[PDB]
Order: sequence, then C-alpha cells, then structure tokens
Amino acid sequence: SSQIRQNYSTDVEAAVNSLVNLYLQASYTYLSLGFYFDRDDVALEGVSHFFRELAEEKREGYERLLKMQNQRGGRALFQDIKKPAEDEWGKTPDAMKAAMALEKKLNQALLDLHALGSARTDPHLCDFLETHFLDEEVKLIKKMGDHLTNLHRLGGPEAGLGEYLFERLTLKH
Amino acid sequence: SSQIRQNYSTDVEAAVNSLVNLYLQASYTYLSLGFYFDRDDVALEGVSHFFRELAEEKREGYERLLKMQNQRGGRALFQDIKKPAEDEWGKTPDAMKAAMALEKKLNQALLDLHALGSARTDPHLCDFLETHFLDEEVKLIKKMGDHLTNLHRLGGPEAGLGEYLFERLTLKH
Amino acid sequence: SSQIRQNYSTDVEAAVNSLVNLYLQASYTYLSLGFYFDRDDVALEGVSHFFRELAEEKREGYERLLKMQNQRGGRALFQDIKKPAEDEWGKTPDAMKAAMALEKKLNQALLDLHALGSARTDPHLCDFLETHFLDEEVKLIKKMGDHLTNLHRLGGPEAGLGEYLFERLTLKH
Amino acid sequence: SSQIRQNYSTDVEAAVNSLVNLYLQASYTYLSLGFYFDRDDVALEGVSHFFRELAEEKREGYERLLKMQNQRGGRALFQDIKKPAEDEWGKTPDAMKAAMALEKKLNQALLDLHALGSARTDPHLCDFLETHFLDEEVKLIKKMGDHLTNLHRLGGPEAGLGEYLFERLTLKH
Amino acid sequence: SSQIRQNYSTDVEAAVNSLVNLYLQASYTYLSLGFYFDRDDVALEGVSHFFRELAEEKREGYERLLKMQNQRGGRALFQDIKKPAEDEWGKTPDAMKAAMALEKKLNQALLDLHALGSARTDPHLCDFLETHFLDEEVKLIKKMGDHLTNLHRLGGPEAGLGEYLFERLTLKH
Amino acid sequence: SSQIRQNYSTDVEAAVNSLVNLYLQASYTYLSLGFYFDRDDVALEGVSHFFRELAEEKREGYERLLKMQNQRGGRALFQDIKKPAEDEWGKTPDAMKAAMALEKKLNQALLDLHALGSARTDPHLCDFLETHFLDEEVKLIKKMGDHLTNLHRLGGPEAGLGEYLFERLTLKH
Repeated sequence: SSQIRQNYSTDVEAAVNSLVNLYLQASYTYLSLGFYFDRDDVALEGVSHFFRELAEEKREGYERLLKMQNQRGGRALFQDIKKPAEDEWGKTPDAMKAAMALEKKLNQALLDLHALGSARTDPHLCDFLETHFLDEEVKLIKKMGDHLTNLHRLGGPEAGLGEYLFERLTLKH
Repeated sequence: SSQIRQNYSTDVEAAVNSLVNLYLQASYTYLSLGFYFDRDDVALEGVSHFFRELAEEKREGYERLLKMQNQRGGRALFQDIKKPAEDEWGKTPDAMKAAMALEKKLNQALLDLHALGSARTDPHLCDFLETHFLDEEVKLIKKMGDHLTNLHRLGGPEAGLGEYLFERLTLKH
Repeated sequence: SSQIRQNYSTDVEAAVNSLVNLYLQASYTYLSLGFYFDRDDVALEGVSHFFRELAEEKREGYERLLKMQNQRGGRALFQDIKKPAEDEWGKTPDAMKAAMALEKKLNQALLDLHALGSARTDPHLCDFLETHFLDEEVKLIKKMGDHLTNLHRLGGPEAGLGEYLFERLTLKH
Repeated sequence: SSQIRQNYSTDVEAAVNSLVNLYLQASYTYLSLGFYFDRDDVALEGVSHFFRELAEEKREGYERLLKMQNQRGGRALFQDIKKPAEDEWGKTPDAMKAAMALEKKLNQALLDLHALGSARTDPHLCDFLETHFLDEEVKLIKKMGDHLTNLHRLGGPEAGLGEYLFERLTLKH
Repeated sequence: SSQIRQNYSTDVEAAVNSLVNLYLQASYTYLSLGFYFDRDDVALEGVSHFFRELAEEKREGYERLLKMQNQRGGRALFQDIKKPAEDEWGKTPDAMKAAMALEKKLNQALLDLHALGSARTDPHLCDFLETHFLDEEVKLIKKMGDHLTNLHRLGGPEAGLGEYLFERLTLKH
Repeated sequence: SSQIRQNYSTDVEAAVNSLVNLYLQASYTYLSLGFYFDRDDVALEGVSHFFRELAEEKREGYERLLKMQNQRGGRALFQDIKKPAEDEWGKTPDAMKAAMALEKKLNQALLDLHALGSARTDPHLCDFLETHFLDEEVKLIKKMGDHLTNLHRLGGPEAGLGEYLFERLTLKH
C-alpha cells in the first residue's frame, strides 16, 4: 500500500522488474564481448571499447528503470542473471550480429512494455520510455546496421585485412 | 471561430479552464501553508520556504496552461477561487499529508485531462502534459513521500525535537 | 494571545486580511487582462506584458502584507477570491480604464487602512504603508493616466493604427 | 528486408514519403513568397525575410523526416515537386493568409500521420512527431494568427501605411 | 514595365528562370544522393556528406540567381521540379559519375546563358556568371574528376575494400 | 596454448574467474541495497548513495580482475549471477551488517586467492592483489566497523531519530 502509488499497474511493475533483468543480462553480454576482444589472440581494441561502452549504456538503462520503479511506488525484485549465450564470440562480424540481435530483443521488450502501459492507460510510463529508451534503441540499431554493412563490404578473401581496417578507421581507439 | 483553432475539442478547452482553477486553488493553499509556518508560534522557516516554493510552482503551472490555451485558440474563462480547506495546518507531518493529498488530486486531474485528450485524439495536448506536468508531479509526490517517511521516523515522544531536526537538516533555509 | 503582539489592533489585523483579499483579487484581474491580450484575435504583446507585470506587482503586495501580518503577531485569514469583473476586456483604452479604476480602488483601500492605523495610533503600520505602498500607487496611477492620455490622442477614425503604434512605441516588448 | 527494420509499417513508410513531398512543396511556396516580396515593386524586406526563414524551416522539416526514414529502415521515394499555387502573392495580408492555410494543411498532414502511427502502434513515430513537429506547428500558426490580427487592425483606407508600419515595427529586418 | 529594368532582355529573364528550375532539380538530385548513402545498407557517411553539401551549394546557386533576377527587374516564374533520375544510385563510382554528368549539364547551361547574354550585350549578366558560377563549376568538375580517378584506381576484385578506404581517407566525415 | 602465457597456473585462472563471479554477485547485492534505501518508505538518501557507490567499487573490482586475466593469457569464463540474499534489507544497522559480512567474504576470497598464488609461486598475482585489493578491503571493513559502532551508539528507544541523524551527519548526500 505505497503512499505515493497512483495509476501504476501491478502488471507494469512486474514488467519493469522483468525488463531490469533483461538489461542486466544485456550489460553482462556486452561485458563478455568487451573482454573477448581484449584477448591477446583477438586483439581489436576499437571493438573491445565499442562493446564495453555498450555495457555501460545498458547499466544506465536498468539504473534508470530502477529509479523510475521507486518514483512510481513500485518495488524492485531481482532474479538470477543468466550468463551470456557464448563464451567466445568469433570475429567482428559475428559479434556485431549477436549485438544486433540483442538490441532487437531489447527493443521488442521496450515496445511490449509500452503497449502494456498504453493498455493500462499509463501516460507517465509511455513518456518515460519515449524520452529515455525508444529513440536511443533506434539510433543504436541503425548504427549497428551501418557497421554490419561496412564489415560485409570489407569481407571476402581478405576479410582479415578488412577487419583490421574497420577497427582502425571506423571504431574509436 | 478562432482562425488558428485546429483539432482542439471544446471539451478539452473547458477541462483546461477547470484545471487552471484547480491550480489557482492549489497555489492558494500553498500560500496559506507557507505563511502559517511563518507564524511566530509555529516558526519553521524551512517548512515555510518549502510551501512558498510550491505556491510558485503551481503558479507556473496555471500560467503554462493559460499560455497553451491561447496557443490552441481556446478561450480562458476564470471562476472564483475557493479558499484553502484549513486556516491552521497543524504540525509539519499534518501539513505534508495535506500537501500530498493535494498533489494526488492535481495528478488525477492531469491524468483525467490526458485521457480526455487521448479520447479526442489530441496528440499536442498529450505531449504538452507529458513534457511539463506528468513527471513533475511524480517527482514531487515521491519527494513528499520521502519526507513523510522521515517525519514518521522522527515521531514518537520526542516528536518536537524530530520536527526541529527535520526542518534544520532536510529542508532548505 | 500572541507572545510578540504589541500595539496591534484587532481591527487593523482584520483590515489587513481584507486588503490581502483585495490584492489577491487585483492580481487575478491582471492575470486575466494579461492573457486576454495574448489571444490570437487581440495580439498586443506589449499590453499583455504590461498587465502580466502588474499581476506580479500585486502578488508582491499581498505577500508583503502577509509577512507584516505575521511580524506583528496577527493571523492570516483567507477568503474566496472573486473572479475578474469581465471575461473580455475590449480594446487597449477600455482595459487601461479598468486597470485605472482598479488601482484607484486599491489606493482608497490603502488610504482607509492608513486612517484606521492612525486612529488606533499605530505608527509602524503607517510607516509600512508609506514605505511600500502609497508612493508606488501614486506613481502607477500617474503612469496609467499618461497612457490613457496618449491612447486618447491616438484615437479617432484610425484608432486601430493608433492602438498598434502605442503597443509598439510606448509599451515594452 | 532491411536488417534494422522493426515495428515500422509499410503504410507509415509511404506516408512519410508523402509528407516529405508535402514539405518540399511547402518550402518551395515559401521560396516563392520570399522573393516576391523582394521585387522592386513590392519591396517589403521584413516580409521577404519572414518567408525565406520559413522556407529554411520546412527544409529542416523534410531533412529530419528523411533522416528518420533511414533510421527506421524505410526507403526514401521522391516525386515531382508541384510548383506554388500563385506566381504573385498580393499584399502582406493576402500572403500571410496563404501561409496560414499552408501551415494548417501541413499540420493536418502531421496529425493524420500521427493517427496512422497510433493505429499501427508505433510509439517511436509518435514521439518523433511530438518532439520535432507538433508544437512547432502550433506555435507558428499562433504567430501567424497574431500577425493577421495586427494586419487587420492596420487595415482600412490607409492600409498602405499600415502595411509599411507592420513590416518596419513587427517583422525583423 | 519595371521601373528599374535597364538593358535586361526578356530572353535572358526567361533563361534565368529556366536555369533556376535546373538548379532546383540539381539540388533535389543531390538531396536524393545524400540520403541514399545514409541508408543502413549503403552506409558511406563521407559520401552522404559530400552530396548533401552539394545540395546546399546548388540551393545557394538558385537563390543567387533569384536575387539577381529581382535586382535586374526581372520576374521569377517557378515550374514543377522534376524528381531525380534514379531512386537508387548504385555504388560510389556510379553516383560520382551521375554527379559529374549533372555538373556538366549545369555548366553547359551556364555557358549557354553567358552566350545569350553576350549576344544581347549584357555585361552585368556576364560579370555575374563569371564571378559566382563559372569558376565554381570548373573547380567542382575537376574535383569530381580526381575522385573518379582515385575510385577507378581502387577498383577491381577488391572494389568493396577500395570504396571503404576512399570514403574513410578522402571524403570528410 | 596462449602465446603470452607464462607462469600462470590453470588453478589461478579458474580461481580468478570464480572471484569475478563473486564480485559480480557483490556488485549486484549493493545495487539492491542502493535502491532499497531509495524506496519512498525507507528514504535514506545518504545510505542509498553509500551502497550505490560500493556497487561501482565492486564493478571496478571485477573489471580489473578481467583485465588482468587477459594480461596473463587466461580466459574469462562467466557463470550465472546469483540474485541478492534479501529482497528487503531492514534498517540501516541491518543493511550495514549484511554489507560487512559480504566484505569479509570477499576479503577471505582474496586471501584464499593470494595463498593459492603463493603456493604456485606467482609473484605477479600476489603484487596485483596487494596493490589493488587487499588494502582497499581492510580500509572498507574498518569504515563499516566504525559505522556499525556509531549506529549502535545511536540505538535504543529512539533508534529512528538516531538512524536519521546518522544518515544526515555521517553519510554523504
């Protein structure tokens, strides 16, 4: 019986906790991707930095969701965080594809949450998602798409050379 | 037959004028709360300042609603402003509870207006409420909730001491 | 039995509360005048700004009266605030005449309060009114008089042109 | 089969391309209005500048729509741009009325697009329109309304004098 | 019967309006080229920026022609703007070739206009074209020629790698 | 068969991965503690900030371990992250005791790792632990001990008052 709770569905509260777990798992996957590219037998600093930055971005994501949960009077409930799907992530193209699939999953979860909020007529939740999540995802997915396109353009018999050039000329280091 | 009016329901126009009266009444209640705590036999400067600041916040609220009314081609209609519910507001906890109830009433009025706008398919009104009102209310109610919790933690046989400490260590002065 | 009260008549206390209501009502009238001139079918920004500034001036007026009430040990008592006399205020000359009548009413109320204080031999009240109210009113009424004179000079068959020029060349925008 | 496309209706994609053509046509109309008032036999610099600035505003509009189209995975499709409705635009009042009608058409197209997005449950599109278009239109239409009101106030037997004063005292030059 | 018109042929006036339409169409083609390279499945930022900058350059071109038309007493006449020749522009080399052909067309139109002005003994028109157009075109065509040469040097079995390197090392981003 | 691996036991490699999981779990517990104290019915900002800062500290811990793992040629292996032991953490004293027990567990794990490294004669590992972990833990545990002592000193019948004062006067906010 939270003293501040108003127009906040128990369904949305539960969905927010689920989304928090999804972001914790996503941040975890990027942590893994980040250090994989830091291995001496992979060594692509720009790629490592790219994923480590995304791990931080997802952390800000669940921290923002957690803050909002408390602002609305909801109660945070944490569950085990599932380990990443892979121990090794292949080459840059393979890793970027995995990252892309992860973002699409996150984006669908955000869209599902927004639809749920809309169904429960919760304009504050809608505004929150639109302001801090929806466009951020679209921009990120667009960026990954651009990266995949350039990596594919740099593929072929000399993909190794291409992978090196991409990390050196497109990614920050 | 306003030359600029477009997709602005007469129902929303009326609801906006009603909301303006609600904010005028809210600002009035905070003016009363502000000076009550300025009385020599109450003397809690931090509490007085807290409510006087909220009176200013509600004023900005109705001024923004009034500006929007004109931007949409609506016409402002003013009614008598009902005096505050109390002449004396008790102790800090009692006043904060009254303030909390007032904000919840304001917030429900905002949610009702948003639902009305949604029913009349008025995206500009929705955007306006989400940008300048909805989150402001949630943050304020959360803050009042935190205050009530600390005041309750400082209650008991030495509530007087607690009330003094709260005004001195939590509220601005 | 206020511990600080000294030489403060219950009559003056009551008159101060009445004056506070008069100023709240005056500020309300200027709020209405301000937004009326902000209407798309009136659109005289300089005039709107002129009245909105006066609304702020009257607010400072009742806030000062309220502060003084507490300094003297009096107790603020609020009543309903009567809505403005008009929903639409006509043209600049009509609005300025209404504003002038309002200020003369306020000024007479201040003079009546001063006479009451003088009759109850309350020099602090007298000093308060002379320092923060009496000259402010005289200057404002003089200014409105000057405005009415120029508006009358700009009247006639081309009053519309005159009204535009006055707002553009005399009023701030 | 865009690799980044997610929750983006082919209907919205098509409507966005249509809206882009509408903005290209609007920018074109303002280009025409801008130079018409630059003619030696019209010569109203402030009016010319007003419309030339709007031409730039509409350009930013279609460029933003185009950028969003690509962010969502949609594909830009361009069509012929219809020439302006008039070769000569009359006097300031006539031109401002045409501009007003154009903005109302643009605004209705934006509202129609928003309704379409809402029907296809596309919160990103909604957020995009609310953030960069809806309020911009309302403010602009309000401004044009104010201009028409002042121009009408300056009309009559000495409309020429009025038109000159308006360009000199209200419009930037 | 323009009061300022002097030594300005109706033929040149007409040719200037035609050239304005040609530049509007050119700017339109570059807008299309610009966003095509912004597609997630093309993603060559440097190329996108190159063409978007040219779209701005052509806009300045027709705006300058329009200004001159009015300075000479001529009257601007706008026609429909034909859509770009292609919806998709292929790879960087294909797009640059299209851009080159477009510039050569523009340049021939400028040379034709200059010859017309020379035939009508209009030294002001000649000076105008030489000062703001002729050398700008020559420099641009030279630059595109250099680009095509480098792109051809980077062609072959690993053209994809070449295209990426060109965008990264020659074009601005 | 890492090309850089030298004097790095597979046992230490495994223990480092285990320790990384322990730190991930610790950071998770502090995230939970942090937001629990952010609840409107707990509301102790200084306490919330204290734990949120520790969550960041543990993150830096596992990131440093991960970096070292790669520097030595080891391979990071991630496992599920167990959720925190409690959903609600009681009062400040209860939470600080839990935090203290957690740090002692972490410290014992560090001491066990150091003993393992010593047994495998790995001076680099020893130096790493001494430089970035051992003293940091001792200082933190000392600090928590001091906090528990002051909280106990502030206990009794007016523990609520004590808890408020501690958060206000000892913890940062």
